[PDB]
Amino acid sequence: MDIGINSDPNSAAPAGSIDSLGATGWASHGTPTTGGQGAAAERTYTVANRNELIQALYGNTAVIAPDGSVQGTPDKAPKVIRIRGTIDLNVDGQLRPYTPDRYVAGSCASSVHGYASQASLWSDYLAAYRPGAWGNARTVSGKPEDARACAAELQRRVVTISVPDNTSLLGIGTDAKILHGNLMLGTPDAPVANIVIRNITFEDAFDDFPQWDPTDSSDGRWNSEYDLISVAHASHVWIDHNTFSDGDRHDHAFPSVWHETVHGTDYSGGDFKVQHHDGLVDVTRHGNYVTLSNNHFHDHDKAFLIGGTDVPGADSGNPRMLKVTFHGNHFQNLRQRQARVRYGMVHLYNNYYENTRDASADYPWLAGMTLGQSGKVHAENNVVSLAGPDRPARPADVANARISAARTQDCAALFSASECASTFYDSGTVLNGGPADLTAAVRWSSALAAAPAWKPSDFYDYTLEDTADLAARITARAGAGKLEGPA
Amino acid sequence: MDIGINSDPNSAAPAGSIDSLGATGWASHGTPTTGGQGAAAERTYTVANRNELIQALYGNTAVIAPDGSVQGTPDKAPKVIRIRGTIDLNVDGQLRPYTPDRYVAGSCASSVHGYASQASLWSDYLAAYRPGAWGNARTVSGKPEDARACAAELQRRVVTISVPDNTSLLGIGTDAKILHGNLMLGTPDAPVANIVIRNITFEDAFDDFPQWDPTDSSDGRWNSEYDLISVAHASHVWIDHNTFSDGDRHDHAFPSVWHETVHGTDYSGGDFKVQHHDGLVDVTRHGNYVTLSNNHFHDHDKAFLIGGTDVPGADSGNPRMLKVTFHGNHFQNLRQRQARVRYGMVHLYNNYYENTRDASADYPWLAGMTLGQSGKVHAENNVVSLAGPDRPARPADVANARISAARTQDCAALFSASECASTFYDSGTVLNGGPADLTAAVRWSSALAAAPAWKPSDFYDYTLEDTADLAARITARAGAGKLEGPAEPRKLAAALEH
Ligand SMILES: [Ca+2]
Ligand SMILES: [Ca+2]
Repeated sequence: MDIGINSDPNSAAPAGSIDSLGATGWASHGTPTTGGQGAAAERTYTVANRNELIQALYGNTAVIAPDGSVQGTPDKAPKVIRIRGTIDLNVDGQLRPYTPDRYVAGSCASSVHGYASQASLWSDYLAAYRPGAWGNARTVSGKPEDARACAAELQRRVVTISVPDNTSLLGIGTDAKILHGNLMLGTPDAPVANIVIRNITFEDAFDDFPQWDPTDSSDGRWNSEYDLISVAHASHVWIDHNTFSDGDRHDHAFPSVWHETVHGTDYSGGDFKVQHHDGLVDVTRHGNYVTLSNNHFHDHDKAFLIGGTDVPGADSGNPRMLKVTFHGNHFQNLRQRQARVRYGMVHLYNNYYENTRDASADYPWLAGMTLGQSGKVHAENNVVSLAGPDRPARPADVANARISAARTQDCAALFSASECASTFYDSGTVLNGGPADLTAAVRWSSALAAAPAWKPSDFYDYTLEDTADLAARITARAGAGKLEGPA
Repeated sequence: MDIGINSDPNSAAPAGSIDSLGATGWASHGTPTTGGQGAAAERTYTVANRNELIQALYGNTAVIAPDGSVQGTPDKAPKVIRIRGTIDLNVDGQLRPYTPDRYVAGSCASSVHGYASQASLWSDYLAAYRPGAWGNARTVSGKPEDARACAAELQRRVVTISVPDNTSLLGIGTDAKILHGNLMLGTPDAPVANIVIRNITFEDAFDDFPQWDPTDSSDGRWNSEYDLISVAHASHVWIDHNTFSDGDRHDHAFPSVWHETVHGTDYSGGDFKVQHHDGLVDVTRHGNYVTLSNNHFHDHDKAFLIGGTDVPGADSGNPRMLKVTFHGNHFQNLRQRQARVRYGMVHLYNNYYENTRDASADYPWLAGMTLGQSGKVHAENNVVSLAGPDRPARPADVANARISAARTQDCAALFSASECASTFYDSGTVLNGGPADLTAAVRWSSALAAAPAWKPSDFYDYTLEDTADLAARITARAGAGKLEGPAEPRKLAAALEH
């Protein structure tokens, strides 16, 4: 070989060079994840905008309408799709970006409901639905809600991108980004399998038309519809060396818009913020065999919903689904659901959590790992740096439980006693430089938590790194822009 | 004490122990700046929220109303105020975070003008004042503007904090923060002297009620009112080892809300972004003898306005004021005004500027140092790393001039010809690894720039570091979280129990 005298000895891999091999954890269990490895030349694409991305996913069969909406045949053949630069998913069929005003003008919000701007719609929506005008007994209805729903439906059809079988999305270099939308891994009618996503910065899956639900959590909540990645109908998915965050638009910049105080509730409080985000990566329903490795997740509220309902059932509360492995990740400035686990067997090892509890911070820590209904969590050699005022961090800050005895009983009728157990194990947890017994914290949180009856080593091999210098190692190697150097 | 700038980070002072000595540059000239050094024990405080901070500044004489507004007597006696953790300034008298809807509901925006929401006010404001409706021939007026002004006035009275004479604000440890407001060094009714501010991370002085001025720059601009620190009525001020930024609300998140073309102008352009920030540290009017040393300034548009008007005058365009020294700072991801200098004798030495011209960046570089009206700029051994995908950076990207001869002649009648000159000197400037002659660029920018007739070494002693390793040195050593080690964890009463 030949090393040039002016070559850089410390350069990362060439831009555009990574492949799709290397999956670990549950994604590798039983049958391997390979994504689009081996793709024909004609299914090896470099894409730089939403239209090109869609044509790659659809094998050039897509008709992309003027609104950006898609008709075509998703391509199930192996494909390698390299992401060049920034792809804004919130653009129309001519690549012109949407704005909230455009979603109003281009949808039935204007053509049926008469709105001349998003600012007008928003003002009317707040006047109609604020707690002191609408109350909390029923969901919202009427003209401003119908108009919002028109605009939201158009946005859904634009920012949601369906990913088919045997697909690799591989960012190029240090500046591959996918903004403002939601990769959807499978649908009820068309589940998918075998997907690899690497080296991309995902940012700000912003719902421009969040709905107020007066009945949510008794007092009401704003809810949004878009994750960065939704895994509801996909199996064997490897998400590796990506970065995910709320980007330019952090939640505290969109505070409560209510100012009344009624029934003892100060509606200007932060619980009533206008939440424009949903999950980073949510694994629900028949999502299964997913590994999230070596990612940088930061600056976001509700990070990972694993299982979306306490209600046991074959479709949405199934203890045979939702097998997820998290390792080598940096969980930074996340408030909660890191991860929140119902029904699935979830392994978290060698991750680095970093945040503060301070209430004035950008995304104050609320909860770490949550053992939810019939979740089965196994945690090894995770390190947590959790700052905060008043007192030292404690294990109960980092793990808790949310379990219903009634739902466990319902579960046992549909699935077995072992399948319905809610269990938690940890070893090697470090909190602010000292040992932390997360299992004791979980037991304190709920006496319903039971003895673990699975372990991940029975399902896949792995390596546990020591915790001593793990935070530094993860900070240096995790996320997008590490596997390759700049283009 | 004295923590050398190139000392071992492991030898940093114990948390909560740094003092107020070390001022250099113009802040060291005349009666040296000491802040609250030597303060009585009864004027030594540790504060953790807006109410505590105000009581310390006011010597426990403040009455803080439910809305957060303040009455009382700022305390001129020497005081040392240590910042424990994060202080959010955008909160009411109960420490409840404000929202724009609260400001509308709790001000004359609602009680006089009848606005039931921020959404309604904003919708009316855009409808009334967009260029296609209002034009550009006059400033805004009428109901939505008066309602905005009501809400903005209440926010001003909450987020602006008066700092009196002989005050030190000293962050504890590596995580002292002050968010969402504006330290005001002196007020017109009560100017002050002798203030030291160290070891604090300042973020995001955000104005929830920016004003559209149709006449600004002829086509119009959105303008906001809050700096992180304003120095209009203070002399002898040392701002050292702090970090300043727009926090996590970068300007990029708030683009133009206009979508029309009027008189040939595409009003969706970036010129017309809804700017919620103003300066990082602005020194205007009678601000004088200020040194900013060893700070990290990052992620912000208009960084330092030194002198707010071209018009000469004893009040606001006074060439006997505005003496400012900047040294050892990291100026990272700042767009412009780094620094923009009118009227004052301003020395910038051994700073590291770091940015890109890439137009897709959050704060793409527009301008570096500006010789403004009657400014007297002296720049030595500054390093600039200025990237960009389009073309190499040039000296002309790093220094420019904004001078009017008519104003120069007006000035001489109030002051003198020498005091009214606009002058620029540089030596040792490095741009992207090679020397850059900024003075030559300034001369091409304006033929009205004149020969320098002052030098800072006449007024204080200083040693210039070489530029060779300066970028690395400054990156490693500047800002908050360097002077002190981290705070020890707070004790639990449980630890006493065996
Ligand atoms: Ca979701
Ligand atoms: Ca200012």
